[PDB]
Amino acid sequence: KPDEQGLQQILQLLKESQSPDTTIQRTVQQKLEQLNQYPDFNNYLIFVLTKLKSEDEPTRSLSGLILKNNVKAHFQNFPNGVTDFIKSECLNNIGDSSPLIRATVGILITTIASKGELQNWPDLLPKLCSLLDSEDYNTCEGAFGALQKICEDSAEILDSDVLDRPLNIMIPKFLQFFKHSSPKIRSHAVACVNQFIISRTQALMLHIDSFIENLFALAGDEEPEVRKNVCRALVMLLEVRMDRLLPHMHNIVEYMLQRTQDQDENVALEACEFWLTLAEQPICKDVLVRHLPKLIPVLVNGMKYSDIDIILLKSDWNLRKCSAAALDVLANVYRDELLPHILPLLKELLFHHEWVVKESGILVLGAIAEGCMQGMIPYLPELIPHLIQCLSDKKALVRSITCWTLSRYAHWVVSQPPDTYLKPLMTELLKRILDSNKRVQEAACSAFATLEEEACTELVPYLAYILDTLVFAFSKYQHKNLLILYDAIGTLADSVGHHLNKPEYIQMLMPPLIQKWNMLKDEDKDLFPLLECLSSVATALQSGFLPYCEPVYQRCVNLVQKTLAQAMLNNAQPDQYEAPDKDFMIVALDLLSGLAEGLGGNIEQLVARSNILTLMYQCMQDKMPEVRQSSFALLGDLTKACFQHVKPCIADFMPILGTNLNPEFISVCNNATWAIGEISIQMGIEMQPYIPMVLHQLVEIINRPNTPKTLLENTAITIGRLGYVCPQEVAPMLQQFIRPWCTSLRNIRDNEEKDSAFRGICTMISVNPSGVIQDFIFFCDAVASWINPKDDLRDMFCKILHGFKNQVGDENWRRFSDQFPLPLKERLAAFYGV
Amino acid sequence: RKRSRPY
Repeated sequence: KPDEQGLQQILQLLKESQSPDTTIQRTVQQKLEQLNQYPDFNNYLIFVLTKLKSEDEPTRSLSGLILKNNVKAHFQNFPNGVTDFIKSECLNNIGDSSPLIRATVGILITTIASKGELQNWPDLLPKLCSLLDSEDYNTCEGAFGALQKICEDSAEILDSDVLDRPLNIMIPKFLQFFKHSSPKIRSHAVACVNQFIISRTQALMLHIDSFIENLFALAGDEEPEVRKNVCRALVMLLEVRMDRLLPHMHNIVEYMLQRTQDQDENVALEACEFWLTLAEQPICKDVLVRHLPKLIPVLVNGMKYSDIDIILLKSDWNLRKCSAAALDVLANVYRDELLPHILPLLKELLFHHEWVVKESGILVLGAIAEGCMQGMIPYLPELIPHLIQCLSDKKALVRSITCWTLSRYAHWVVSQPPDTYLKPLMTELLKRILDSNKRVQEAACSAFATLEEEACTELVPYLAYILDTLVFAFSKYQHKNLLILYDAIGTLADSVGHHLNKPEYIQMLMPPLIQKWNMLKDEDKDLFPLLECLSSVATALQSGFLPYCEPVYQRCVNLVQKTLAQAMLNNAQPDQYEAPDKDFMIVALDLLSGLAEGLGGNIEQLVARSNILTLMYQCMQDKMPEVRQSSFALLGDLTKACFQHVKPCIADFMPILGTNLNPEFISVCNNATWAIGEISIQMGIEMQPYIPMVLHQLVEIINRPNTPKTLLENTAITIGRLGYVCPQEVAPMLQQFIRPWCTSLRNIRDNEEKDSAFRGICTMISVNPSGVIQDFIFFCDAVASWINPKDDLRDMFCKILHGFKNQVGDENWRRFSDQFPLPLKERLAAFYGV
Repeated sequence: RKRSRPY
């Protein structure tokens, strides 16, 4: 209806929008974004597209596409008459003779359904399914092309009851068109039907057999698009209806082997996704047996690079990537049983003079490692030094994936004595950490970190060279590589422990780290691995970290507080206040815990002048249990380091621990139970009020069956410590816990924790011996677990044992000790005077 | 951890 004048100036505007020079283009678009705010404009756009057939097809289409963008944004304020007019024009004129016009109309229909929503245009689905039978191929083709994108956008919408589920006609209506003469039609049909498989929508599950039959009929179509979509369909079926597909499986996999070799990359990629998805299934192991000899070479050949990847480098998902993942899974499934089909390719690939072939070989060697390790062992004496040598190859990609492969054989490398394989590997690998190509830097540093997790103490002779190359890496690593260098340094620190605590190493390492720390910002993204790095470094250096702990402490306090403020704003009103990643706060808390434990009372000048106790109190009831775990650990370490700052808040903390003393959160409950013990020892007799609110819970916990060893040990130790500082309150309870207490602590080292716990059990025996007299054999067993007790604790054991011997009498003690095992009897006898 | 394996 809108027509005549103004249309000349709109045609002028379109001509201007098609300007050759950018200057007019990027000065005309302002006029367009001023005109969108007048909804009548859209009538002229759809009119130019649909009806002004005297103007050229590009201009008409461009009008349509401008109208597309006007729907992509601020479609909210479109008038109902305008929307109905565009709906009507597009949906009537779907099969225009020009394919460009046809596709413009298709994307208009798509966008008008994608923005907005389907139930605001509900006649669309029936109306264009009725056009689907049309005798004009173009109208049928365009209707299907729109349908496909509607399905791709809105699968879980049509599955839901929000539109009375029109799928129930669409699915069979589609299924009829698998038969159709045109390959494009068949492609659209199966592409529509594919979207609903994983949703396992009922409308398709109830025709699964018709669907599978039409797939088998299409299997022989030498059109690539059809085979692509059929591969996607068969991939999805492996996940959902494995049961219905199983009887046919051998034919399927023969087809899919011929399809993975197919001369098109996309077809091949889907056919390989097939193998990846199948190898995950539990039935697989017996399925592929008669095809593995034909499958494995196809995957190996796929693991070569394409020439296109060669030229690009010197994608996120490739045929190579998928083939290698499939081979890794097949390795983990068949273990050693895979080797006879793959080793003969290896001993050819690995020595080839075409470097890409050699590369595919090293990659295959790495990919099978996890599953095939045991059967690979007798060849590693040849392979590992060859891989070392390949770290010298002129082509960088070889060096990179060789680093990774060696990393995946680290466990065997460290089992052999250091001079054989480990020292050569480490020398060459440190050398290539300083390689000139960033790919090699990344791969070498990652492989080296992976190695350092397993070399452990064996690294200490090399620390000088290690730290030299590492601290030098700070100057060359620009972006991504620097983060992995933090990972490597943290792994080195965790791997060697206190053997790093020497001032020359500190002088090498701390200046660049503290530089990066000071110049990194609260809102930055690099400092997460650096926090983990410094947690490792400080936990290893302990007291040697003292000159550097100021900025990290204040920064971490800031992180915890900022996280808590963001979380508050989020819990009050989410729309403007997105929640923070509490991982930052968790690593900050763990790092402060390590600082306290490693530096001791030297942390007082930082605990005093900071709100760390307020923030910690703010953490201990956070609904994420890892936060609570970290916070209780930090509570205990502050208790140990400088309790004078903590003593005023004990009345606030102790009830919270009384609430969270709960073993269904094992990891949390451990640290909480332990903090109670450290706190009781620092408080002393002042603990009398807080004993009953925790004692019943501890007694329940230690008697819990099938409970992990660490929690049980810490529970017993804390019970003993509370009994040490408050014996009257705990003493009536020994009847109920002495048996598992000794069953646990008989296994633990003679550290100060055990000393505190046994001082506690002795102090409690001095108030109530009966609760031990009930079970005294287990106390004898536990005391026998002591190798080197303190002299006064040894006197206390003597006084208990003799006092109970004189209570029971000589002949009764004889019978009571007759069935001790010999080490028990004899240690107890010699060490305490029988 | 998510160390840069090649697949």
